[PDB]
Amino acid sequence: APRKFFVGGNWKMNGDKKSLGELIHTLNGAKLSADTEVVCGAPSIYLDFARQKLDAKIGVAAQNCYKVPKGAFTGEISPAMIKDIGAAWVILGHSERRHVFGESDELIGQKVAHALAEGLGVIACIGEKLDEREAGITEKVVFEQTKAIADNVKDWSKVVLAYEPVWAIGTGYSLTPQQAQEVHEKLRGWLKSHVSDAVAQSTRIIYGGSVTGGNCKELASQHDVDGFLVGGASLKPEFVDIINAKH
Amino acid sequence: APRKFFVGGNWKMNGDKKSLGELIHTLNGAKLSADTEVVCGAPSIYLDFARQKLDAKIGVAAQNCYKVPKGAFTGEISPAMIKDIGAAWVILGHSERRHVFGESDELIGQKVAHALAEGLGVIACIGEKLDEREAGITEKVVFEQTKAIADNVKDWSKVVLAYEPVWAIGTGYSLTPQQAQEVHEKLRGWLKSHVSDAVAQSTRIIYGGSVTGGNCKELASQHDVDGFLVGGASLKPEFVDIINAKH
Repeated sequence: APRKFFVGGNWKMNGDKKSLGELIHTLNGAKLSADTEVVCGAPSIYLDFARQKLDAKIGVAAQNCYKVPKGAFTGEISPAMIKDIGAAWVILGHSERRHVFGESDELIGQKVAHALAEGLGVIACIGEKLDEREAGITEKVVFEQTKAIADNVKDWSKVVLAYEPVWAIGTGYSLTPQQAQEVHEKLRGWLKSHVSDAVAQSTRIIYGGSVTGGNCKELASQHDVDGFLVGGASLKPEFVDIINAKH
Repeated sequence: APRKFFVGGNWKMNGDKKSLGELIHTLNGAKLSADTEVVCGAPSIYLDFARQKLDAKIGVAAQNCYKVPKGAFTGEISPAMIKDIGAAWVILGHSERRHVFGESDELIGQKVAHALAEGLGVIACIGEKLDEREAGITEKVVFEQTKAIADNVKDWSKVVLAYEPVWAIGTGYSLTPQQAQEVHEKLRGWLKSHVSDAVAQSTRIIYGGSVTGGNCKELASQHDVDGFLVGGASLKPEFVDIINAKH
């Protein structure tokens, strides 16, 4: 029953073979609680390298992929490829995809469906913009986004939901345990009414947005927060402390 | 003086380590004219592998990249990383990038400025849609696109221009020698007046769009056609014949 604590580190567009080699080496030797399910999202160009060097017990995620195994889509990679170099995860719908690169709710949905069908795990990301929180429609927005994802999920066994206030990524500012809980509580209440009780109880909803070693203990303490999507801090040694938020 | 024949093979979103390893092993063995400058665009996830396996004498290109070395751009790779695995080329502004992934003239122009500054070569792509060619405005559109590129090029020595009628990609239909020449002649003419005669006389303008082993001899024979950007045929054995289009 109990939802296994889940921490993904999203390196974004960072590192080279040597810098990432050192990051991975530290992580492999770090004292980590076995309690935590760790996944590292590597730049596409280093996915094969990352999977080779990381301990088999730490997962590897592509930071994005497309919705078909092959085709005339210059610049894109597919789940078939991600599988081919031994990774088992993809991050889809990240805020930067949606808002920097105009990836639509409808497209993220198609991508989720294909990724799951090909046997990847999906970290599906949702989140409201600052103007959206200003007008008071956070719930309305993340429900919308979650629905586009959920329409395309037959089986939640290999999905993790990452809630990430867009306005909290990379800025100095995270939500605070209570604010976070209010939205994670809502997303789970949504999976309750729109999917099933068993899915709401077993599906991990994780918070991202300026997570640090200094603020994670308190966030993880919240009942409906099952872990983190970690941006900046995933490049640093304190990623270890965030993996251990609960211990 | 004479502009060296350039043939790039854009594998698009295709292959795995085994299929791409076989394609590569054939190409390394094939009887190819030294005459020709060959570059293969591999999926980002296989760039390192591709460069390792391909003979040094054949170039490798990323099929896309972003416009800063590092940063919060989930899913992107930079010239820095492309360099870091030993590749020296990037394809920018591919039809699929502009019209499937919405990439603007201004962004492409930014990417070109950055890739060149970081010491990659660029295959910069331009091309008109079927509906734009119907309205008689092929000239206007490829000029528009080339200006966005040329505004951002201080040095043309490592740029190659690829003209690729969008509607001709992946369909059964290429332009025919005459229709292609009309455009290449015109694009050179634009470089002549907008940049210089020495840039116009030294810069390679290559054609893409359903180039096969069966039609390439005739296309390459045209005076202002300096090579090919090759899609589907690049996966096949007949890529060799296209590299050999002049002999």
